[PDB]
Amino acid sequence: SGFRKMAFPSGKVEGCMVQVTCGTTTLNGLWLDDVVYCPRHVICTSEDMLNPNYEDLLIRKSNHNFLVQAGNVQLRVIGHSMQNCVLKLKVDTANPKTPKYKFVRIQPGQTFSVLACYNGSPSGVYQCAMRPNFTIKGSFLNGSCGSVGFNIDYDCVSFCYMHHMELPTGVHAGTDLEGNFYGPFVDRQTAQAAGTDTTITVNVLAWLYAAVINGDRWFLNRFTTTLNDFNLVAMKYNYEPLTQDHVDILGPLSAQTGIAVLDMCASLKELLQNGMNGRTILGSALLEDEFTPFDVVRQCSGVTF
Amino acid sequence: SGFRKMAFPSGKVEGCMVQVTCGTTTLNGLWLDDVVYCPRHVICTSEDMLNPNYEDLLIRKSNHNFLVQAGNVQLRVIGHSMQNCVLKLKVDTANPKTPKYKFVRIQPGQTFSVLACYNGSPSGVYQCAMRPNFTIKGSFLNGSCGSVGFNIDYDCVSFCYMHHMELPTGVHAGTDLEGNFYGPFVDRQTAQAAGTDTTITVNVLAWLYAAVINGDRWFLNRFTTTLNDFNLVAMKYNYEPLTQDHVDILGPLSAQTGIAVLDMCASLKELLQNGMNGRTILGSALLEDEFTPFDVVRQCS
Ligand SMILES: O=C1C[C@@H](C(=O)Nc2cncc3ccccc23)c2cc(Cl)ccc2N1
Ligand SMILES: O=C1C[C@@H](C(=O)Nc2cncc3ccccc23)c2cc(Cl)ccc2N1
Ligand SMILES: [Cl-]
Ligand SMILES: [Cl-]
Ligand SMILES: [Cl-]
Repeated sequence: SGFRKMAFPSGKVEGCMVQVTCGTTTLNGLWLDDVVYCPRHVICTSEDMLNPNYEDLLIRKSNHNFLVQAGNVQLRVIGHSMQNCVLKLKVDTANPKTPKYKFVRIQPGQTFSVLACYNGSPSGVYQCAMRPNFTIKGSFLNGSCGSVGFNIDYDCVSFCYMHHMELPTGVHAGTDLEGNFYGPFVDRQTAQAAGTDTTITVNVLAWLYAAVINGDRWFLNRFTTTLNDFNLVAMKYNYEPLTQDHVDILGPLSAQTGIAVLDMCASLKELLQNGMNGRTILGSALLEDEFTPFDVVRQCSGVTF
Repeated sequence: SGFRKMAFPSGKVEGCMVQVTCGTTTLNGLWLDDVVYCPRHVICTSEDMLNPNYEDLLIRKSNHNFLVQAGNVQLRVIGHSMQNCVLKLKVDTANPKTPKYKFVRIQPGQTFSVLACYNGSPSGVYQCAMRPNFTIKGSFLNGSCGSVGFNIDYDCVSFCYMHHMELPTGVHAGTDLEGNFYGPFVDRQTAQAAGTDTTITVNVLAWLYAAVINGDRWFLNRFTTTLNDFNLVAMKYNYEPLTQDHVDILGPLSAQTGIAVLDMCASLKELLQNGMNGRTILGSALLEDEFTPFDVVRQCS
């Protein structure tokens, strides 16, 4: 019993975190095989950030300008190239702790674990979701750039996020490990704002199934709904549309609890229109949307890595 | 910016997790140097669990009755002893991945990270707190026994909890790494129940200071309170008493935000009276109590 916001064990990623220093800027790098990946803005001064020409800034750098520190050992940089908003520093040594890995780009609503790092040293691990507006509500301070987001599928780490910046609202923006930003953001010190956020509907439904699995049924009702009527209601409350794919994905949870997906949608509709009336669900007074259907099944079945 | 429930990176603990089997029972063990620590109830059958005499059950065991698996390698048990509710299995190999570590017994309100494990394999990491009633609101299934709670300070792992059981309300009970239970619990299937749980007041105040540090002031008011009037009001909402120790502990956060502790206590009294009126504090519609003053300072600017 119990249901917690749970991150993947971070050990496989911790063995990859390094410190990258270029001039006065110090941030985190991800050392996999003989390449260190880090945000390309490590080459910028605070003035350069206003309007950077990364190709021009990078062409002026030599391999020795990048100091890469792995624990208390200096890695020698033997090459450097840029791929989108990520800088790839070729090093002479393959990371002996390199896990089986892949670079994957995730979709909004998908969750991942963040290993927050400062000076190449892991400080904490937390779970979060890629919001529908492509930001992450992370917890990051200055020096956290280059911290990564990941999932573990069997013994393979899928790196999906690299931290680049904080927007004025305190939410965060970053890229996949190929340097493509999630969202309409650019790596420049300029006026940028996240779009209006929405709630991840399929994830709320998954969390309602987790509450039922854990013994909370007060919100269940005798009613069902159509997918079209539910989406009309859900659109009114800034909830993401629920697709037939989402309904299919919730199939196993529906079969385990005996509550059809459109039956759970009727519970959700009532919760949106009437609130919780002083009650909580899994210790929360708000509908939680940062657990996917897969996360719920994984936690309520004890999958290991 | 931002404020998340954040666990310590679990790598240093993952390299210590092993599977311990005694007959038909399989649970997790913590392998540090040449000793594997695990709940003593690994020697019990489901029958034994009502009134087990652990000394009597253990005396009938030999070293070769305990199967310890570290990854895909079987460790050889060369000795066994019981210390309180923990079984210590001496093995013939020191764990090469043993971090710098310590065993610490924590007090209610303290937080720690849990590395939930099944069959010696880590499944997930989460953050929790030792409740005032000495239970933890964990997320654990059958086979999770032996999973540990820890904190990391500098490069040293302070092990503070080992999971032993689930109470009928779905909350969890366990021991420190010396095998002493937290709370009035016993490692028996006898009818046991947690005492009425209360909110960790000092932690709620710390989290209100975190909200102020992160730019949220809507809940502040022009009032102050005496510590005794605060406690009289707080107890009515099942909040733990706030001691002068707690007030002292909140000193640094009070100095950083410019809000005196008793001034923040008056905001808390008002929040308990009014609720949040559709507002949130750090993305939460409830008052959060699983962040200590130490956690807030570590995480916040
Ligand atoms: O001031 C900056 C630095 C950097 C950035 O956002 N870094 C941070 C990242 N995360 C949490 C932070 C908290 C507090 C201060 C900085 C933080 C940056 C990177 C880029 Cl790509 C564009 C602009 C900027 N502006
Ligand atoms: O049924 C039991 C087994 C064990 C225990 O609680 N195990 C678990 C531990 N954690 C989460 C569980 C979830 C679901 C089922 C079991 C769980 C135990 C240990 C002891 Cl010391 C005393 C009594 C028991 N009774
Ligand atoms: Cl609601
Ligand atoms: Cl599924
Ligand atoms: Cl303590």
